[PDB]
Amino acid sequence: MIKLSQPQIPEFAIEKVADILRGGQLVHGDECNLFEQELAEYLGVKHALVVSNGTAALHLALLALNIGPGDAVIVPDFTFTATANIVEMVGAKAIIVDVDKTSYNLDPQKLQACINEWQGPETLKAIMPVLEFGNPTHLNAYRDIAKQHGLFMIEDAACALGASEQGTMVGTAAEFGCFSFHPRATLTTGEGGAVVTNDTELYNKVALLRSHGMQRTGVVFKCVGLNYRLTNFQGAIGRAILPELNQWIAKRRELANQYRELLAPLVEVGKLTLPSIVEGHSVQTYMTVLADNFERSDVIEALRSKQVESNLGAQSMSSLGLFNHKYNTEQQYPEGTRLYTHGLALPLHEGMNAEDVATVVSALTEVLEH
Amino acid sequence: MIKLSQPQIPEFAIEKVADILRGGQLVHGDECNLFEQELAEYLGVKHALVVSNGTAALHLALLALNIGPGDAVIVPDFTFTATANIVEMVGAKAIIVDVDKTSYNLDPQKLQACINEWQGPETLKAIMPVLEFGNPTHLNAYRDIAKQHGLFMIEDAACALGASEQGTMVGTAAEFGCFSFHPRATLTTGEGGAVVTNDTELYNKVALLRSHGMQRTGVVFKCVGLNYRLTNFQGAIGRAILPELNQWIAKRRELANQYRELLAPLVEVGKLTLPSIVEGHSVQTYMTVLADNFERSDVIEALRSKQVESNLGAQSMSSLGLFNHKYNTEQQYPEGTRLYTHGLALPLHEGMNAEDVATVVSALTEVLEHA
Ligand SMILES: CC(=O)N[C@@H]1[C@@H](NC(C)=O)[C@@H](OP(=O)(O)OP(=O)(O)OC[C@H]2O[C@@H](n3ccc(=O)[nH]c3=O)[C@H](O)[C@@H]2O)OC[C@@H]1OCc1c(COP(=O)(O)O)cnc(C)c1O
Ligand SMILES: CC(=O)N[C@@H]1[C@@H](NC(C)=O)[C@@H](OP(=O)(O)OP(=O)(O)OC[C@H]2O[C@@H](n3ccc(=O)[nH]c3=O)[C@H](O)[C@@H]2O)OC[C@@H]1OCc1c(COP(=O)(O)O)cnc(C)c1O
Repeated sequence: MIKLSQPQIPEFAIEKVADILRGGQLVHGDECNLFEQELAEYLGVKHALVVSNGTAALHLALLALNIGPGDAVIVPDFTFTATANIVEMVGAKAIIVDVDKTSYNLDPQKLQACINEWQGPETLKAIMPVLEFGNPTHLNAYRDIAKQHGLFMIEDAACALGASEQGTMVGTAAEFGCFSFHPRATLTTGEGGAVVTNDTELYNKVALLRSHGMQRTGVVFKCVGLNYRLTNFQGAIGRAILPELNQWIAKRRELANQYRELLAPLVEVGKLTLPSIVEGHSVQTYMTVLADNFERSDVIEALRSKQVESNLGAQSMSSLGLFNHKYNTEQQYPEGTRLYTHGLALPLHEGMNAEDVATVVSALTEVLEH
Repeated sequence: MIKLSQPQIPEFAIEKVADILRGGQLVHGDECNLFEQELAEYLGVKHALVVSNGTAALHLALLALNIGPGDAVIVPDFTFTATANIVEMVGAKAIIVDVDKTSYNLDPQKLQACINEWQGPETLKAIMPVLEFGNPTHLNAYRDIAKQHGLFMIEDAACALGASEQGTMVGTAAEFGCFSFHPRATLTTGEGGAVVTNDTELYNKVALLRSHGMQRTGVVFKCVGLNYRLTNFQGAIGRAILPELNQWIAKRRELANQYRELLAPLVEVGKLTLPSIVEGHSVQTYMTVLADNFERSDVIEALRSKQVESNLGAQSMSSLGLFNHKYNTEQQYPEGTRLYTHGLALPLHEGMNAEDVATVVSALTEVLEHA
């Protein structure tokens, strides 16, 4: 099977994990602390904190910003369900705004309209744009819009570590950036994530919330908190991969260019559309959109039988019945709905070569012919 | 240093972790599924779910029971701060009740009185007894009290996997049992935990909440949820240790009796009191209480200089200034406060032998002579 991902953890990292298990510290230790330092340096951001997973990162960002009951946060229609779920979990309401069809990211015009029209009853406190599939498109616009309207911005950069727009590293534009180290995420720790910020007060708050409100001095419990700590052995894995991330992103960009060339016939005859792999895109996922006449579920099944793993890219929040703020049924979300219904992620990861891309395109061509 | 714990992960499990990293599934997979089945069998409970940590287990239990804003949960005064924190995190109020001097567990008579006096304004929905340091004392009474008063019971069994009272395994008495696999917890996965229950509807709810509301026609998102999944390689570690747990607990109980014997001279002259290591205690921590005349922080430091790791056992919730419900401001908590201020955990783990216990007792005797 040509898979959506197939992370290769360096053997020296496996050996380090074994050493840690055999005779090292298991909870967050030197490996996690060094990983944080190295992540911060990589991003050019003041602070990083590693955490249990990318959902945990978003959760902690919301909590550190005192977003909760009585509040609202804008999310894109097209994203993984965690983005909207985690807003609701802290007691806030997820306010859905459509994405644009080119980038698959929160549409800045529709975002402006939502903010402009907002009059409560909840207090609109934040935007949570997703840099979907590694696409940084609109990063700086989101920052500008948040600043214009006095909103916090939490980047859901789950799939976008290493991406950048116009000199701004994704995750670093405003209050918080949140990353995932799920096995689809290029840098993986099995489960894992990170919260980054340039604001030391926010860093200190997240550090408390991550581990029971504990401040080292002996230990003082400063506030109520959670446990979202990453193990030291997970940290070891991640920091072993980080020095390779740029090379892996470069490889993914080359593979994407191969897809762009090989898929042009299918585009020209109208059977699908391509993602727009802009400068700074980290190519975490390569999602096409099939023409309406194809049943996407049947295409996935047929590709599986031809040893190609494919899937939808992400969900349409408005389609799920979970985010029932009044705003969310005042208009339709045609772009996110199209991407949810017709989107098709094709394998693209650093373990593939150009021949593997040709294999996938051959299989897809065959399936869409018959 | 003789340490509070020193987990020995079997080499075969390290090899399995390596195999998983090299060529296996990293997210919750067959190892986690088998671990759940084996945990449930070990406990004689219908269902188990492994999760990121013991705090996550408590969190999910609260959420699955719809405990949140407007509600209240009773917690013991003496516990790790997570117990009371996680109640507050879901929007409920932690209502503190003192512990027993002897067992260090929630005092059933003081529990009864708190429930009797409760008249709001919040809705009192649950008790969250802690089986502290692996002590099962009062497990069945907590169940009986919860049933008598129409309350849910969530066992904070973070430190008590393998403990039992009167034939009931800790974690299995009522709605939920919550365990930790932190490195002090005998069975460790570095970080990890488990939620257990006999109620299939509660099981299904927690499984949804643990992974984004996902139900596997294809995936449906049934409800809003979190990510508290344990990795497949953490699951592999935990299920490798579980078959050893009873033997490790038996070893710990042997060591506890060595402490009891050797510490007797200090007890006799009033320098400290001992824990009561009852039948069914899993001996996750061995916590003494120093006499008031000792500065515990100084004892800890002196012991460290003599290659003995020691610490307080747990915190006093009423002492922290975090749990400010009216009830907690009016009630007094002398027992939990004493255990917080004067408790001293001494190393006790399955990697120690009798010689090591003697070493610790020698060092403590020396320190308390020169204090
Ligand atoms: C774009 C993408 O990668 N989405 C993933 C999402 N998948 C779908 C179909 O929705 C969903 O993945 P999942 O459905 O669980 O798995 P999958 O998409 O079917 O991937 C399976 C494939 O991935 C590979 N894989 C697998 C395991 C593993 O251990 N070895 C491995 O190789 C292998 O090829 C598998 O067949 O969640 C992860 C990813 O999303 C998480 C996420 C989050 C939350 O972050 P975390 O809490 O850290 O997860 C926030 N915010 C955004 C915008 C997010 O995208
Ligand atoms: C009794 C006990 O073991 N308490 C731990 C608690 N410690 C203190 C002093 O409060 C506290 O530990 P900590 O203060 O961080 O560390 P420590 O007590 O000083 O232990 C350090 C020693 O432990 C050993 N250790 C360490 C790492 C590690 O990787 N290798 C290792 O060997 C080693 O000897 C270290 O020096 O948290 C864990 C434990 O409590 C968690 C817990 C929870 C929450 O569960 P989780 O979310 O899974 O944690 C709920 N509910 C209850 C009733 C709980 O007790």
